[PDB]
Amino acid sequence: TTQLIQQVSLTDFFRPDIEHAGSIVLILRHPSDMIGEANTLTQAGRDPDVLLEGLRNLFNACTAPWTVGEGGGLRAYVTSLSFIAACRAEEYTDKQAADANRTAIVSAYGCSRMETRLIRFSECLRAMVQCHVFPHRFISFFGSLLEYTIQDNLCNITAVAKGPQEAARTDKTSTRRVTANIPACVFWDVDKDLHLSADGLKHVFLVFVYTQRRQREGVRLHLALSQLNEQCFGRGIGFLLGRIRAENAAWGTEGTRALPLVQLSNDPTSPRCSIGEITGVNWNLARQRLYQWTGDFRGLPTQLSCMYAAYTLIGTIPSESVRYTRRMERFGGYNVPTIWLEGVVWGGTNTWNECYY
Amino acid sequence: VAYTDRATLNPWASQKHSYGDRLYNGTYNYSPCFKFFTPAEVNTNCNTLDRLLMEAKAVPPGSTEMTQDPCGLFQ
Amino acid sequence: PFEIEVLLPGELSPAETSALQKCEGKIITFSTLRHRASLVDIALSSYYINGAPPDTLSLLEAYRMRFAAVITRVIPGKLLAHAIGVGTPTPGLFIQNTSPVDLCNGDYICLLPPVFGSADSIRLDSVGLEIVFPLTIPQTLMREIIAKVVARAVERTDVICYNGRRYELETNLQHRDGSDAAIRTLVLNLMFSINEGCLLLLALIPTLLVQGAHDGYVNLLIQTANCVRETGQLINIPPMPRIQDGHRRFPIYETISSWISTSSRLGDTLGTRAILRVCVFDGPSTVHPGDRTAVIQV
Amino acid sequence: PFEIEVLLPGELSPAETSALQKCEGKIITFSTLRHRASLVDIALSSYYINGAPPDTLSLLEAYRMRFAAVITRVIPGKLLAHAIGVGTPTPGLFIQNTSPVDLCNGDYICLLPPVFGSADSIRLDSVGLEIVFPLTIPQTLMREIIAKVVARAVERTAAGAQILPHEVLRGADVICYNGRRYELETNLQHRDGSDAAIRTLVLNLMFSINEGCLLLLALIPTLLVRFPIYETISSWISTSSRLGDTLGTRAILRVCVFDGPSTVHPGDRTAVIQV
Amino acid sequence: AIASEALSLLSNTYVDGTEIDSSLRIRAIQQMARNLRTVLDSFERGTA
Repeated sequence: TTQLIQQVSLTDFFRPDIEHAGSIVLILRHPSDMIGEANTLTQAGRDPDVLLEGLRNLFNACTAPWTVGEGGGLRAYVTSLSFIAACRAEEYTDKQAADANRTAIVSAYGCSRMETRLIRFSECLRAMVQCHVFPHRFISFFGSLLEYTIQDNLCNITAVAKGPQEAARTDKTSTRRVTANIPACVFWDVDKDLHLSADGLKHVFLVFVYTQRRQREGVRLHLALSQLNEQCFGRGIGFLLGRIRAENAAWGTEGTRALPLVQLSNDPTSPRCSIGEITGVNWNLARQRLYQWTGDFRGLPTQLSCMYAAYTLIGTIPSESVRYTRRMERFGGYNVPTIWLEGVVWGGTNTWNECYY
Repeated sequence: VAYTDRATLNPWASQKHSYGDRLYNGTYNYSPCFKFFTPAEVNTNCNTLDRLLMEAKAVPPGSTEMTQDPCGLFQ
Repeated sequence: PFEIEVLLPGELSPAETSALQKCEGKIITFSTLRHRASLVDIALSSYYINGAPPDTLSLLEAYRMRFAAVITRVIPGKLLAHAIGVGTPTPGLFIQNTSPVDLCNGDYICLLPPVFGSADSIRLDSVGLEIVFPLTIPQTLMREIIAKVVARAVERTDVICYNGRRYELETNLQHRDGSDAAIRTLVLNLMFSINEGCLLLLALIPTLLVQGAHDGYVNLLIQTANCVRETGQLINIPPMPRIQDGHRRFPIYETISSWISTSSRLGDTLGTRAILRVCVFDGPSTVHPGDRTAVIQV
Repeated sequence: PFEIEVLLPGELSPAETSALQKCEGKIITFSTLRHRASLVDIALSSYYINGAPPDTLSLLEAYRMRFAAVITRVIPGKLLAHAIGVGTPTPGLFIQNTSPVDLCNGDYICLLPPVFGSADSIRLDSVGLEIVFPLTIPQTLMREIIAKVVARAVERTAAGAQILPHEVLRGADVICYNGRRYELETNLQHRDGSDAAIRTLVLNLMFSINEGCLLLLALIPTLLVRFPIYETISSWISTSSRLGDTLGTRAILRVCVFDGPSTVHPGDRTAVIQV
Repeated sequence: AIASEALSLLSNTYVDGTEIDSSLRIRAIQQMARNLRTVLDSFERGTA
């Protein structure tokens, strides 16, 4: 009834040893595509190679740094949700839960070359949202972790693709069943902000809030759980994010007379330009003036410079009146508040809807 | 081919770019006369006609273009 | 296979029960999905926005917000129905054609309120409510209708030919709290389709109509359009500026790329999205009004 | 499970029936679904419209209205296939890569007509028909492909329309994926498909955008510091909605690889899951 | 309701025979009986 996906990768961003069974795991595209997209989509005036500076130092502080460029299949493919949650923990509203998860992921990992890795990833995302290379097209989604095998610094993991959560058999734990586990920092249900009844079926989304200013950019990651419709979620999110939308509309771009067309077309006795001269023999004295309009529009907010969020459907919960449970348990050698979701069917294609308003 | 005494019957609808071919050719972008002035289809029509002829000589094939389509392979 | 149950009120008249049994493959809607439900949500009374029967444009928004379901076999006591929106496996799904227009194989189905003559619907006097069933047309019919109602909307603040037959639309627009929202979402898309790149495409109008002549394709396209065929002989369009960073940037890329996302979004936000695909096995190519066709979940 | 059989023709020459076996994990498309079918529906002959060969618009449109199916195996006198339609639980579904760009795990599959280069396909001269296979790439690349090829075509008309070309540029357009540069269309000459199939494509796309950011400039004159005026609005909305519906993005499959190599190169086959 | 692990323990069809399951199956069927004995009486109680 369910399907599985296997993949081997480097363990510098993901550790299937400490991560609990049932957590979310994401994958990354090849970093070589970032520069090919940045040098062509960077806003006019901005420096396009600050991303390259921010990116090179990331792998300089990562094992096997001489293995970038060929993509033979031995790169850091997958990553964990808690990793990004800890990298951007200074931006979530739940101060204590954020910093607790941060120190926990620092201690449980190598804890020697981990803090440097985190700050490199932090400004890496900061430079990612500096040239309109938004990190919602480079971060895909995998199902919850089910089984793993590791020998040293290289792991083979398998996760569910789509279907019921407790329809698999992990077959090495105490029980043969697992449930979805998430850090309490990313969880954010919108219906209890929008003040509507929470009964019935609810969808799951991931959002990527963007802040665009001068030398100050921010990117969070929220796992929203709402009963709102497939497309109506966009109109719902704008009501809560109305501030950042207006901030971006004014601080997004930092790098002329009208014409009365309908007026002079409603009235006659205007200079006409019949097709007889556009045939193409002397098409300069025919169009000598005909108007001037002195018109040009270069610097204006595009629909891409005012974007502030991008969501995507992941799964639903058919059981009405969900009863998600939040509690603190040990994660390595530290306790972190995790929320436990039961009976969630994965599915849905990876299509991102961008909320630019 | 049939009348070995003249090329065509009207020089306005049989040339490479005659008036009729320019009006309708199917290759220049319902009409019943489309199945005549269109090389892309008359080629395969006459080709399957030839295949029928060769099968008749060797004496299916197709069992069609005789029924449901007379004068289709005959032009 | 997820099915929802619809509670039939007791003491129902046999005439109403017979009329209800005739509604076998019609589409209904739900505000909140659940296994057990009542009949007050299917009634038109649940559509009320402020205190009254809803408007058309209000129904356009109620169709997006609410979940959808399809009716299946009805027993004298219960009314079973299956859901379509959420991802669920459902074998052998047939729907009943409710529009006056014919459908054929390979047609996407949309959802819109009845804009033709007074919609037929089951009436329940003893219960005191009246349920109305939505109308289903193909996609192309949906876009042409939507464009006309909004055009009439901005006019306040209609014939349609198809298969050689003309139809008249009666647009109900007595409300106002919904008509202004359609104008807001319309200009918002027009405003975001303006980049630094228009000036290039705007500077091609002279050569455009030259290609309109002596080529034989752009003629009616110039005819059906009005703004471009009037601007081409009335404005000068100052020649050209330069690019800020032109050594590594391509400026006509964003305007041709960003526009794609708007056009795809425009057809959905203005009205309803595609919900189903009709594909019948061992059946006729074209279905007539009142008949049932086996359809696929989109 | 539903499966379609494509009746192989008789008297097939050995070189022709052999090359049909070379394309095993290739997808075909069926107008109507049936257990038995001929070959004309698979050939391009059934695909052209108004007599003339189909264009990209007709290609993109027909890909939506027409249904898809995948070939599984070939028999010297029999050819079967499996459908991606209603609910068929096709087991062990594998497909072959027809695009020059590699694929990886967790990538979604969507279809496109061949735009980059000449369409490689089988041609049966003995019977007189040929079978063209659609190109498949991930979703995250599709929107960028269409935007670039139209931008390449409009920049060509601009150079030809303008008395003086504005040649000064950045070099050559290159798409990158998995650290591999494709580098499409080196030369300026060899206008193979410049205006051959995408001719009418750039026409509809440039006019809607022209009508788009002109209608706003002609309705509110305050943005920058006899006449219907409504029929133009209804026409623009109807067109922009239809054009957006045609140029849509809908995933059809998902590459799910188990105990196999993650990255696949053009020509390799891989197992996929029905989305 | 029935637990998925119990369903998997019951649908084995004699592919076992160790000692860490002779008690698991017994407790599963005991839970089954204890649940059914109340689901049955639910109707007798709901009549009134």
